[PDB]
Amino acid sequence: LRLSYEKQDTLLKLLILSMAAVLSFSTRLFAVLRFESVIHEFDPYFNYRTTRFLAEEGFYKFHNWFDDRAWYPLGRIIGGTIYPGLMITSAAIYHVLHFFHITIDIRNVCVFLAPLFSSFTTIVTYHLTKELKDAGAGLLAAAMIAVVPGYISRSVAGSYDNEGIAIFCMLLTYYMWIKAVKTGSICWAAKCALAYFYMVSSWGGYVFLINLIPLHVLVLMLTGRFSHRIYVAYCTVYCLGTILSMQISFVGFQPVLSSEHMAAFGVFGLCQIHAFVDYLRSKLNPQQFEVLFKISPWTGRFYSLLDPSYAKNNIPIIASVSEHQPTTWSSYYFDLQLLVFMFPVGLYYCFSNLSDARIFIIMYGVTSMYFSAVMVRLMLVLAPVMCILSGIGVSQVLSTYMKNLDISKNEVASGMILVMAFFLITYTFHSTWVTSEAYSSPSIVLSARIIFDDFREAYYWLRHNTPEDAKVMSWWDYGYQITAMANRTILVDNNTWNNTHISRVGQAMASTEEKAYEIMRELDVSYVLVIFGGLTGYSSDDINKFLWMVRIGGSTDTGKHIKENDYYTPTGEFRVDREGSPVLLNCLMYKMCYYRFGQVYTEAKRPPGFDRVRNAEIGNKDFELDVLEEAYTTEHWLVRIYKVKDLDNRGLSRT
Amino acid sequence: SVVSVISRFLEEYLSSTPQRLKLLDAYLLYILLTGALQFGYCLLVGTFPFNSFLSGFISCVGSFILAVCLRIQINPQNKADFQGISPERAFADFLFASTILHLVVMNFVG
Amino acid sequence: MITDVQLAIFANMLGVSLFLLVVLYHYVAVNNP
Amino acid sequence: VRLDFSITKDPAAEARMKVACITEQVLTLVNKRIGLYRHFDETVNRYKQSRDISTLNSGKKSLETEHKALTSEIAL
Amino acid sequence: PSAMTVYALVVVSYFLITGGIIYDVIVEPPSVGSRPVAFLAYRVNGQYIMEGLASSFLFTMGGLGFIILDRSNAPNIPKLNRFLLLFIGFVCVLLSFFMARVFMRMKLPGYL
Amino acid sequence: AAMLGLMYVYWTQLNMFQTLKYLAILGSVTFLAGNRMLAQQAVKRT
Ligand SMILES: CC(=O)N[C@H]1[C@H](O[C@H]2[C@H](O)[C@@H](NC(C)=O)[C@@H](OP(=O)(O)OP(=O)(O)OC/C=C(\C)CC/C=C(/C)CC/C=C(/C)CC/C=C(/C)CC/C=C(/C)CC/C=C(/C)CC/C=C(/C)CCC=C(C)C)O[C@@H]2CO)O[C@H](CO)[C@@H](O[C@@H]2O[C@H](CO[C@H]3O[C@H](CO[C@H]4O[C@H](CO)[C@@H](O)[C@H](O)[C@@H]4O)[C@@H](O)[C@H](O)[C@@H]3O)[C@@H](O)[C@H](O[C@H]3O[C@H](CO)[C@@H](O)[C@H](O)[C@@H]3O[C@H]3O[C@H](CO)[C@@H](O)[C@H](O)[C@@H]3O[C@H]3O[C@H](CO)[C@@H](O)[C@H](O[C@H]4O[C@H](CO)[C@@H](O)[C@H](O[C@H]5O[C@H](CO)[C@@H](O)[C@H](O)[C@H]5O[C@H]5O[C@H](CO)[C@@H](O)[C@H](O)[C@H]5O)[C@H]4O)[C@@H]3O)[C@@H]2O)[C@@H]1O
Ligand SMILES: CCCCCCCCCCCCCC(=O)O[C@H](COC(=O)CCCCCCCCCC)COP(=O)(O)OCC[N+](C)(C)C
Ligand SMILES: CCCCCCCCCCCCCC(=O)O[C@H](COC(=O)CCCCCCCCCC)COP(=O)(O)OCC[N+](C)(C)C
Ligand SMILES: *[C@@H]1O[C@H](CO)[C@@H](O[C@@H]2O[C@H](CO)[C@@H](O)[C@H](O)[C@H]2NC(C)=O)[C@H](O)[C@H]1NC(C)=O
Ligand SMILES: Cc1cnc(NC(=O)c2cc(S(=O)(=O)N(C)C)ccc2N2CCCC2)s1
Ligand SMILES: [Mn+2]
Repeated sequence: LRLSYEKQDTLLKLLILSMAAVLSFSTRLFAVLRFESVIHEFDPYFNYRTTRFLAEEGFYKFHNWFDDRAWYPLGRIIGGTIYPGLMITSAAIYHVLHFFHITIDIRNVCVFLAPLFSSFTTIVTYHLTKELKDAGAGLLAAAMIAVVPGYISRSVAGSYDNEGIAIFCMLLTYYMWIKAVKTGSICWAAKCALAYFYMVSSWGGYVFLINLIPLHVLVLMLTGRFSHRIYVAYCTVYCLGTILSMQISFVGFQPVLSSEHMAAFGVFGLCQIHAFVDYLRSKLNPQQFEVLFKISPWTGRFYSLLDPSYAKNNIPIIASVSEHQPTTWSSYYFDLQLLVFMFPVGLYYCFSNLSDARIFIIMYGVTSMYFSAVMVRLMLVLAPVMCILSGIGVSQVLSTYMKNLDISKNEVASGMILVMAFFLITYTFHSTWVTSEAYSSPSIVLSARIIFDDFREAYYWLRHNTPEDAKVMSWWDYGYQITAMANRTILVDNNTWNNTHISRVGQAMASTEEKAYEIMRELDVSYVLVIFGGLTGYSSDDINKFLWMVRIGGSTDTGKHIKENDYYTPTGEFRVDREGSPVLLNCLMYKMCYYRFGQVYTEAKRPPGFDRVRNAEIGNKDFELDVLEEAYTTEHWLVRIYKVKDLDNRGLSRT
Repeated sequence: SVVSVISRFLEEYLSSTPQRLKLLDAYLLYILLTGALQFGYCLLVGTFPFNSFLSGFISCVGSFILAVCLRIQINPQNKADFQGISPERAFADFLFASTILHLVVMNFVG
Repeated sequence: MITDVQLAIFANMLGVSLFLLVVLYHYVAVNNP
Repeated sequence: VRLDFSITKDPAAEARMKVACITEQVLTLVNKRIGLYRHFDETVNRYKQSRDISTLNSGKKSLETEHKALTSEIAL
Repeated sequence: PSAMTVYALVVVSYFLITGGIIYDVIVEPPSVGSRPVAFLAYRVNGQYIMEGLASSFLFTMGGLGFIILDRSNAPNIPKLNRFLLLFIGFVCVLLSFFMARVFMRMKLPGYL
Repeated sequence: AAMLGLMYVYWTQLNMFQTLKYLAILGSVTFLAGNRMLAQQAVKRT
């Protein structure tokens, strides 16, 4: 009342912003209230085990670092193969607290760093949208960003992966570029180069930034809107950004001799070839001017995003992961509700008033949408831009219907604000439900309250009851955990940087017992860890993914007898019952995944030796492993650890 | 046959251009020449140390581009696209960008 | 600690209040003198 | 806040600031004057005034109006 | 040129993409129910062609409705035409936002 | 001039953790003096 318009306005903007921030930080906090604060899934177990070694030992003792506890015979270098972004933002955030005598743990400032960086995303989004248009349509973006279900899936409290901290860097870089294009100041461009540098060091998806920018300038150059502002900004950002990007040891000399970063360069030369021509035309006349008138190819990984079928045909490892398939009508709406509708309206409102800044948002939305269409995992990029577009659209509708009200036809004018409020509420509800029920489930804690924590008990056993120089060999999926929890030297890791060693391990499985033993001697493997999952109903059994093992071991020069369409039955169906193919019933994988199993009564009224996951009886009821004596089998038979026997003493053929 | 126009253009650019702006062009030519020499020596011998030549060449392309940016902003004629960017706030910005560029060049070179 | 249900209810209430407040802010914005 | 860190000083920008500050002083003075005059008229003219307190209130209101006129002349 | 003639193309591509055309082409799903049931039982991302194109069309309507609404507000429009245009926009908005929700519930029983 | 000299003293001897602090100090001194001189110049130009 008595408060002036200024004070009221700013106190409302501040209130709403603070509330949005708290909302975002307190909605990705479900996996912690239910189960204790522990990092989850296959990747966050490596980033953690690296940030920890970078905390105690100074940065200079981590830039170069040879980890001889992964790919045992080979050994992988962690110093120059990983983007050191997350580890230096977490080490710094931990060191500052220690300097302030907070003395927090390194496993507690490393779990709550995704939600914290999803509380700074809100502010950056609010500004990135307070630039394209009025503050009025900026807040409406922040709150929607706070509770966007697709983004929340990759940034819950416990997912220490460079994917909930990458979006923040992308937004900051875009805000810097938008400011540079809007104003043209050298300083702003610089402050963008720096953001790109802090983004090329944390997220492997920085090719987007050196491919949307050239696209943006090309469009701002084909329609005839290329002024000196864009020229100055682009050139400065290019130079500084590329030189900064080359610093990182992992990137090396990629920006200058690769076909992924050839866009920026081409647009640079076509920028000059344009500015100079304009200058010449200004100082000349039509008549005289008329008179005068090694590089590597597209790497398969990034090429798979263009051709959506290249993966299936050629790369037999990128198609394995579930989250590598095209998105359906049931993923877009499930993760983004009411945003999908808002996207066309936001586009239309942009296309209505083209400007230097907007022609960038439209390009980003058009590209990101297609990239999300090809692969479900890319939904990271899509949700923020869609949210920004949604913010620019609902607000416009509200603004259009906010002036018609007599206080500021009346019934029709209200009908819109009321419908919009109802849609916003429905969106908040659906977002909370999606975060709660589904996108929040601990990976290593199979639960139905009954808790199955075998994935931890077996690793702890390994870590405590094996010689300090074991060689636990398991599928590349579990490499990150075994080295962070079991603390052994797993033969294959999750980076899959050698497609012959992994093929080797594949061959060692789904083969005759002899061949397997022979392959399990060159690498000096001792223990063997297979995730049975049959007795508990686990969906992702080792047998379930055993097709990938047979299809990635028989695709190299070393082994070809393992050809597919041989483990199948005459009718080509993968049945693991008594009528299955004889070779299948004899491979090392199955032989070590159903050993002394055709006796347990898994179900009330079923044949003794039943399998819950495949709903079929076992074929090889009783057999004795020749080389693999048993060593441990967890209470629920969820993870079985065997141990390769040594060469026979008397030199007999067996064992 | 096409030299008359070139000479006329140069003459024009030697009367219609204010001082304290030609000097910028001279320094720009200097950078363009040091870059040309660098590239020529690279072609003549090839590159054993790649990061050495690459960062002893960017350290010139970046400077050249910063100089051109300063000439653009300083130019009074081009004071419609840039609003509120006084010449002093352009020179200081150029100095800051140059400092970053040189620091990174020093870090990258051997 | 805090029951999951409690946190969900708090999230719902906060989100609804934040959206109503955003609408109110749009009304105040248009009404500028 | 106490650090200017500005290379170029523009007169119109500072003029707007000063005019807004003056308009704030004036609005506060008008609000205070209306509150005072109304309170004096309500607390001194209930049933008996004797033309003594009313004269003092009129003098105070004239002084306030004179100060507001001086501030308006200064801003003009 | 013709800046709008581009927004039309973009909207058409958006309709084709949000109907999972990439999924259809990559992994051909039979557009049939095994009495035919259009929607898949429980898979979060399992698209039959009928579930896809039909769901997408709804989103496109859920966008054109708003565009029609905002366009109607333009002044100097006869009341007879304005009323019809606003009616169409409201019907498209409400109908798309309810049909999509019902479709989602049907595809994934236990929703909300 | 000292800032540029440092750009050479960080080549031979120093590491990226001592050069940065020195720059953080010399640059600040350069910035404050520069700003003052630039303001004076701007006033004189008008
Ligand atoms: C499956 C697969 O693949 N995988 C993979 C993996 O993966 C992974 C990953 O990684 C991970 N990650 C991490 C981080 O970890 C994960 O990931 P994730 O999950 O995913 O996560 P993230 O990432 O984060 O996230 C993700 C997300 C996503 C991404 C998202 C996305 C989104 C988006 C959006 C995207 C986008 C897309 C796109 C496409 C874009 C687009 C856009 C748009 C818009 C569209 C549009 C379009 C367009 C185009 C546009 C257009 C536009 C326009 C405008 C138009 C245009 C216009 C125009 C005009 C144009 C123009 C034109 C022109 C210009 C023409 O996870 C995953 C999984 O798990 O990874 C891995 C890695 O690790 C990988 O692996 C790798 O690989 C590689 C390659 O490969 C190779 O190989 C192959 C095969 O074969 C072979 O191999 C095998 C096996 O191995 C065998 O067996 C066989 O036999 C054979 O042999 C081949 O083929 C190829 O070729 C290749 O070769 C490799 O390499 C690697 O390896 C490596 O590594 C390993 C481990 O690490 C190791 O072990 C090994 O050994 C190796 O190592 C190496 O390397 C390293 C690094 O690399 C290092 O460190 C080491 O040491 C070594 O090194 C060495 O060697 C090398 C060889 O190469 C060399 O090179 C080096 O050297 C270098 O370096 C160094 C350092 O480093 C240096 O030193 C040097 O330098 C030096 O020397 C030189 C000589 O010359 C000189 O020069 C210089 O100077 C020196 O320097 C020195 O020195 C001086 C005195 O002297 C001083 O001064 C200074 O200082 C110093 O420095 C250099 O050179 C050495 O030697 C592996 O393996 C896998 O694969
Ligand atoms: C999902 C994939 C679907 C593919 C769809 C591709 C569309 C994505 C490109 C988005 C770019 C939007 C920018 C844009 O459209 O600019 C508009 C319209 O003017 C033009 O832009 C004309 C050129 C349009 C294409 C320019 C880039 C082409 C592809 C980029 C490499 C500006 O037009 P104006 O120049 O403002 O209007 C003038 C028209 N007169 C009649 C007056 C002459
Ligand atoms: C927001 C922007 C900042 C984001 C920070 C993100 C962290 C990324 C750092 C990744 C490290 C890349 C590799 C690297 O830094 O090189 C290290 C030197 O190591 C370092 O110095 C790391 C310093 C990290 C902070 C740098 C601030 C960047 C400001 C640019 C002016 C090696 O340098 P030195 O080992 O010191 O060189 C020794 C020999 N010389 C003669 C060459 C001096
Ligand atoms: C994981 O196992 C390794 C192998 O023993 C442990 O590394 C040893 O750590 C102790 C620290 O008390 C050192 O004194 C030894 O020298 C290390 N071993 C070797 C071979 O160098 C490591 O500590 C274990 N990780 C834990 C316990 O967290
Ligand atoms: C089995 C796997 C699971 N996850 C994996 N990692 C990638 O697939 C991947 C990695 C990079 S990268 O930047 O790390 N590159 C190594 C420099 C880029 C793109 C990538 N994919 C995005 C779409 C197709 C390729 S492999
Ligand atoms: Mn990751």
